[PDB]
Amino acid sequence: DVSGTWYLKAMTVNLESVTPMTLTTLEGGNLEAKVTMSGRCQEVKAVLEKTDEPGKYTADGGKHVAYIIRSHVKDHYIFYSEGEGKPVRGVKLVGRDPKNNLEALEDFEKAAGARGLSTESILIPRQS
Ligand SMILES: [Cl-]
Ligand SMILES: [Cl-]
Ligand SMILES: [Zn+2]
Ligand SMILES: [Zn+2]
Ligand SMILES: [Zn+2]
Repeated sequence: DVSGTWYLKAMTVNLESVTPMTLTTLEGGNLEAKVTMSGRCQEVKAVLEKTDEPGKYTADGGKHVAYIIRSHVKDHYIFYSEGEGKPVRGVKLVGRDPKNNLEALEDFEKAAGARGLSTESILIPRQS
């Protein structure tokens, strides 16, 4: 399932790069996404609303759409999101291990090229 704590391994190219993110399934199929982030150290939570289409969720009042895409590598997923002052979109590779082993990058690369993002720069976190 997609619930768990997910650590960012690679992203196409701040705020967007906060890691890890924890996803909890809510009654009805929606998900809560939560991270910890001028001031105090604080948890920040948001609901991803399930749609009628498998793997597709919406957020921020419908202005954000997130797709959860399977990886061939166990305990990894790819997240593809489209959002908005200008329109923005990007692909993230995530996994359950805190250590970044960069062993699922082929699928990240393929997901990006399938969506017209094959020339964007990639950001690789080393630490949370
Ligand atoms: Cl990994
Ligand atoms: Cl990886
Ligand atoms: Zn759709
Ligand atoms: Zn990995
Ligand atoms: Zn693959």
